[PDB]
Amino acid sequence: MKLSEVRKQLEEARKLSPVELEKLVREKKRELMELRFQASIGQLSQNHKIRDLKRQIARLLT
Amino acid sequence: RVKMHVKKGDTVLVASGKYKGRVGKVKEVLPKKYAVIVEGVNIVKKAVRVSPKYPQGGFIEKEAPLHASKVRPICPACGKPTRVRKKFLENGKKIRVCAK
Amino acid sequence: SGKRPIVANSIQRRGKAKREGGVGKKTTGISKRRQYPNLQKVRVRVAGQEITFRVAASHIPKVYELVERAKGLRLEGLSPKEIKKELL
Amino acid sequence: TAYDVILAPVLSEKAYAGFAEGKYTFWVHPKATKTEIKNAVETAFKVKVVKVNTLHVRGKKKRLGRYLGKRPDRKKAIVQVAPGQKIEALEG
RNA sequence: AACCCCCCGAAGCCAGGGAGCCAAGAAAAGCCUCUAAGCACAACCUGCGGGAACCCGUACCGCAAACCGACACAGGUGGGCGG
RNA sequence: GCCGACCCGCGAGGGCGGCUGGAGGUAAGGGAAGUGCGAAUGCCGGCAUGAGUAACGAUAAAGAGGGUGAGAAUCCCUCUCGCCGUAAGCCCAAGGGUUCCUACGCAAUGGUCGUCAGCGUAGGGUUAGGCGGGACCUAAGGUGAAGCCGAAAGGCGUAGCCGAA
RNA sequence: UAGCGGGCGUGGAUCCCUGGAUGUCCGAAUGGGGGAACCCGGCCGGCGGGAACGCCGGUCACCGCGCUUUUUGCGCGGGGGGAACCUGGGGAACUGAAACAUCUCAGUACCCAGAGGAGAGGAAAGAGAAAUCGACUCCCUGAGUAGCGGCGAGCGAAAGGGGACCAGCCUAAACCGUCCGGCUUGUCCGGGCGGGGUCGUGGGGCCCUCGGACACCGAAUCCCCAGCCUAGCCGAAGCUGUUGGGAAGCAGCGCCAGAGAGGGUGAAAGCCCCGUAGGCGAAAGGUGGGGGGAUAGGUGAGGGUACCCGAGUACCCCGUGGUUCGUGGAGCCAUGGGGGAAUCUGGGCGGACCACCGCCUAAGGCUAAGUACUCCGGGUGACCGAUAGCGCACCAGUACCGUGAGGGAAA
Ligand SMILES: [Mg+2]
Ligand SMILES: [Mg+2]
Ligand SMILES: [Mg+2]
Ligand SMILES: [Mg+2]
Ligand SMILES: [Mg+2]
Ligand SMILES: [Mg+2]
Ligand SMILES: [Mg+2]
Ligand SMILES: [Mg+2]
Ligand SMILES: [Mg+2]
Ligand SMILES: [Mg+2]
Ligand SMILES: [Mg+2]
Ligand SMILES: [Mg+2]
Ligand SMILES: [Mg+2]
Ligand SMILES: [Mg+2]
Ligand SMILES: [Mg+2]
Ligand SMILES: [Mg+2]
Ligand SMILES: [Mg+2]
Ligand SMILES: [Mg+2]
Ligand SMILES: [Mg+2]
Ligand SMILES: [Mg+2]
Ligand SMILES: [Mg+2]
Ligand SMILES: [Mg+2]
Ligand SMILES: [Mg+2]
Ligand SMILES: [Mg+2]
Ligand SMILES: [Mg+2]
Ligand SMILES: [Mg+2]
Ligand SMILES: [Mg+2]
Ligand SMILES: [Mg+2]
Ligand SMILES: [Mg+2]
Ligand SMILES: [Mg+2]
Ligand SMILES: [Mg+2]
Ligand SMILES: [Mg+2]
Ligand SMILES: [Mg+2]
Ligand SMILES: [Mg+2]
Ligand SMILES: [Mg+2]
Ligand SMILES: [Mg+2]
Ligand SMILES: [Mg+2]
Ligand SMILES: [Mg+2]
Repeated sequence: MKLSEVRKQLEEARKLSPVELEKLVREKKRELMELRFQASIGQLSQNHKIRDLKRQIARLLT
Repeated sequence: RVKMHVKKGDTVLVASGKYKGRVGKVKEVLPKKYAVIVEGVNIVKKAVRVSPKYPQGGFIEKEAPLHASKVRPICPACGKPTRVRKKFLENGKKIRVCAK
Repeated sequence: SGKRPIVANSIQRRGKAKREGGVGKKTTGISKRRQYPNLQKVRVRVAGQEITFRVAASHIPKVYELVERAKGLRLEGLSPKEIKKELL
Repeated sequence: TAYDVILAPVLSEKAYAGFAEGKYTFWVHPKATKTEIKNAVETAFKVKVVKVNTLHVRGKKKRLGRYLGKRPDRKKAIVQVAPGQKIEALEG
């Protein structure tokens, strides 16, 4: 159901839109890196966070 | 698609074989193999476990899957086929001659 | 080649050598043979610049006749090949 | 896009010994100029790099059953941070 | 730790050295110089400073069990060092 | 499918009885064919014979003690011996492309053995402004603006471009 | 595709159908190079301290036609692929003739260029003997006839009749207006555009007369819709005994059927599951004269004038191809070479030629359907059942074999 959630947040991401788009994506991009960064070391990774964060970036980019 | 079939997760009778006539709630339904888990067919697994983690696994005689055709739904009256009636809005399913 | 107002691709056809009398009998000996169109180069002034033509001998006057049509046209400024195109 | 260049920290005693020095190293996107690496890691760790070196690593060939296999290719990258700073994240 | 004398000596170096002979022994850029267009508050030469300086290959075999000969084949394979 | 001394038929065959086997089979009477194999130096696969035979791939060469180990002529170490030394050593190129290194391991690969390996599973390892190649040039040659030619496909071809140990 | 590990779903996911977004590098590959998936740039703008460096987005190949007066630019198109089918340009040999050379194989194989769901052909300068038929394409038949032929081997029509389908059109010229530039300056030559015009009972142009307008014809183009494909939904009728590891077998008593085709369920089921009969369904995308509507275009008479009716063409000769036609008495359709007219008192043809009788209007273009094929989807089978059947039921054009075209398993 998280779809209907984040979606509206994006038209809401229209304070600054293209600007906050890049801003927000750059942030989630960092978080993604921070994720697999800790994921490779093992003792800081669960799983579902990645694919959710990935596809998260996707729709944001859309 | 179309993989859908008879009943889901609820009360169901079994006219299979080794557990004919029996009844129980269907706790699981795997559509891929077209079979459901009830409480009838339960065989003893001797194996300790496939995965080394958790030393003890169990000589458990847990529930074995069962072909989804030998099982039949049920209601106030015992054992009935399945008709369907589009509600005043949605799409519920009535039994042989009664509701749900 | 043969491309020009003529448009005559050279075609091949049989060239049979025969032996006979004509009013007694007749026999043969066959082979293929390519026939080329008699065609000649045709240089001509035409407005500014000069201009040639890899044209056939049949339609030689057709070029000069067309050169006349060209008078009723407006053309100038470096147009070697382009003239040919706009030249019908 | 700039965190996409840095892939993940290389885990080797050879990589670790670099930590003792001012040389942190890690995996990188295959097509990636040492210069763009500089700028990528520079703005990704709040540090200032001085000298970058790079390697290609032909992915070794594994197999399963009667089926041949080929691991993906990767790009090592070793950066020399300015003399007087560190990556607490890489330290770990 | 000594690490200094004497001797032989290259086909290598100074290298475009020289001599002789007849069969008469590459090309283009880097580089030096000359002027055109243009510009001459530029541009270019030199000196010092700061700054910048990428893409690919670097493992290993390599006269051979890793290359060419269906083979861990008495076969084949170019360049340098060879006390 | 395996066996039968039994019954029927001249015969090709059919019928019955036991054993196996685990799921299809198709009377009487008619129809249609990819319709019967012992041979083709027939095609495919399987298994025999020679036969425990010839051969284990350079006549440079081995012996011993210790260790590891389920098990050592063959793996590790020490000692003694022998062989190459314009090579049988060493560096580079081509080609080959992970065979390099390190753990665990021996069914097959190794012409025997194997605890070993160039083998299997896994991890790790190749760092360049100055070495080599490219953001340099040109050679044969390839290419190809213009230009020429050829039924079509295409072929010549100056400048330029590509092209190096 | 289980397992380690971590999640989503009635706030309706996973899946299926439609549209959209992203879409690295190669490849027609197209900024330049190149040993395909690599290497190097110019121009604008952004990023990092960012001038050297690097990255990101946009852009720059060539050829054709119209615009651009010029140069330069702007726009439209082309390029490449496709199993078989289709047209055009080229085009074998084995083999047959029991040899072989003309012939045959065959205009086949192959090469090449082009076309699209088709292609080609097509509204008579036709056929051919009926004072007849009436574009083209395909199926019967005509017919193994007519003929052809070292009259050997062999090759092989057409008219006509019967069917499918049905369709008919635009332009060139005479003549009027117009715009442009050229000159020997004219009442003109030519080019571009518009009007006019399209015929074989010959048609058109110009002038005169008719009253010559309302309707009549009506798309092959356009618009809406039916219907159809691209997901799906509903869907009658059974329960206990009995043998067994397992009922659907055997038994007893019932039921449905516009559904007793087939598949599955532990074995042999109309009534257990999936279905079948019958009947439902589309927001979106694709198709669609099947229906309706609009638009293009099109329609008459008589007399005179004799202006026009498609050129290196008709026609003739030399060389040849096509046709059933191999030089034969050799026409007809096409045409490499040479000569070379005319515009309806014109010109071709009806198998050399002449005459008479008669058919038809060349040298400009377009036209659906009936027809061919099957990469793709579906249905069916006196079709195979793993040495069969596609080479491949299985991660096969793979392993393996070749420098390379290419060859190519087993399972
Ligand atoms: Mg002439
Ligand atoms: Mg490098
Ligand atoms: Mg020497
Ligand atoms: Mg001499
Ligand atoms: Mg000067
Ligand atoms: Mg090295
Ligand atoms: Mg050897
Ligand atoms: Mg050996
Ligand atoms: Mg040698
Ligand atoms: Mg020496
Ligand atoms: Mg013997
Ligand atoms: Mg012996
Ligand atoms: Mg022992
Ligand atoms: Mg072994
Ligand atoms: Mg062995
Ligand atoms: Mg051992
Ligand atoms: Mg040259
Ligand atoms: Mg060339
Ligand atoms: Mg040249
Ligand atoms: Mg060059
Ligand atoms: Mg060089
Ligand atoms: Mg998976
Ligand atoms: Mg202008
Ligand atoms: Mg012959
Ligand atoms: Mg002969
Ligand atoms: Mg023939
Ligand atoms: Mg058509
Ligand atoms: Mg038909
Ligand atoms: Mg016929
Ligand atoms: Mg025939
Ligand atoms: Mg007109
Ligand atoms: Mg009109
Ligand atoms: Mg003839
Ligand atoms: Mg002619
Ligand atoms: Mg006409
Ligand atoms: Mg057509
Ligand atoms: Mg069968
Ligand atoms: Mg090979």
